[PDB]
Amino acid sequence: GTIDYQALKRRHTPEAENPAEADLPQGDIEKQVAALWQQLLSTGNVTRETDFFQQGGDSLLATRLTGQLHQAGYEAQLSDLFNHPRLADFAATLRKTDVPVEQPFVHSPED
Repeated sequence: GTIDYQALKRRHTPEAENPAEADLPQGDIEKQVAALWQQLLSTGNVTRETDFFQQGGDSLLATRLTGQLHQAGYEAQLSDLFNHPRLADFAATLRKTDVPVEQPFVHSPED
């Protein structure tokens, strides 16, 4: 009773008309970058148009954060975070790094 709002969950934002809703990160890379930013920045949910440094990010914090991305197999630098503050824009500039490869899946060296 008392007008049950349980059914009334219809927000529906047509477009990103204000950085809040319709800002949900779309893609595996956007979610990889989002998840790791939500740990180091210690946020509820960083969105696609969230800027790292404004969201409680620092150059020092960035030095730590790039680390998780290295382990994810993406080359992350301080220069890339200052050049690409936006989440989706930084997720766009990430290249697949060749990891150290502890288990050579297919790599025969010379005896």
